[PDB]
Amino acid sequence: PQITLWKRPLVTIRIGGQLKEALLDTGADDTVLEEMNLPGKWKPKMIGGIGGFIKVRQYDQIPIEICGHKAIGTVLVGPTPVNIIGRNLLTQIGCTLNF
Amino acid sequence: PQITLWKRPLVTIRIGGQLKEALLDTGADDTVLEEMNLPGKWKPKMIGGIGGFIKVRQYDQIPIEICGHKAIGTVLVGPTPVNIIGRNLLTQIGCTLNF
Ligand SMILES: Cc1c(O)cccc1C(=O)N[C@@H](CSc1ccccc1)[C@H](O)CN1C[C@H]2CCCC[C@H]2C[C@H]1C(=O)NC(C)(C)C
Repeated sequence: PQITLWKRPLVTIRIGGQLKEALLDTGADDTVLEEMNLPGKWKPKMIGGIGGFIKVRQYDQIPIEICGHKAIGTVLVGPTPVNIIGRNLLTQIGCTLNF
Repeated sequence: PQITLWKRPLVTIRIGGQLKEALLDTGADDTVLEEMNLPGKWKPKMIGGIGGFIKVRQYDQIPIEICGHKAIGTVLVGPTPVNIIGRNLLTQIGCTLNF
């Protein structure tokens, strides 16, 4: 599909077969999800945005479907107010910016 | 153009007759530029991101040419690691997400 930017580009994602609303974010290098108790090993990480750094848990090779398109890769979990789909997964679904 | 996301979507902007690199950021509502002088009145504002809130200066009605496309709108100036072109100006240049 084509998504305009009049509003926040929010789409449904599926992770663990669970559905969430998430922001398609070309300005994020990484995918960052709201606190969730995901199974498996993880590694501590820090990521910086506007305002400073937050601590996140890095989970690798996690399947996640974005607007019906399958993806698998690294997902960071931490205290974000919004689920963020970053470039690592946006490339996997063939997402582009066009003007 | 069509821009893929294997690298950060950085483009050259021209603002106040000066060239800068800025990030095309669909996850940002607002446009936020690194410390710089812009003419005209500004007002103090606060904006929030992943790491928390920052203080910015809000300049309204500011011409910016983004990768050859003209916008005139609100530009926030403050402590950011990267120049960010947000949805307020991405919409003006006809930018969409596509997959
Ligand atoms: C989440 C993330 C990563 O995993 C890796 C790199 C950057 C980011 C990141 O937070 N990037 C942001 C741009 S600000 C930015 C800061 C530093 C470097 C590059 C960009 C997001 O694209 C936009 N970001 C998306 C989103 C992040 C969660 C909080 C709510 C919004 C806040 C919004 C944002 O910050 N908007 C402003 C108007 C304040 C600019």
